Amino acid sequence: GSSGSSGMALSKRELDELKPWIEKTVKRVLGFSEPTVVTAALNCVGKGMDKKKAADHLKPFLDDSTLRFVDKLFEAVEEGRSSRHSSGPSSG
Repeated sequence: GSSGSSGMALSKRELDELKPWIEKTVKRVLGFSEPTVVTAALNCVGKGMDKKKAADHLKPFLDDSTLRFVDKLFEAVEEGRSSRHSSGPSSG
């Protein structure tokens, strides 16, 4: 099935794929794209942060475009990544 919210955390490479996936989105969400936001996002998902927490981190970077944004971000992890780590259970 699926997992909850404990603290998955993505690796340098794992997020690397999101970098180009968030840099483009942030532009569609705001229409101009902000550099300070792209990072504030990569960190959130990378730190297993929660919509509640992440938002606060994207507040000063989006504020009006936080909840709406973070929403697509949290769902991006499964969008940009899609699949890769399944065959071989090893949580550490």
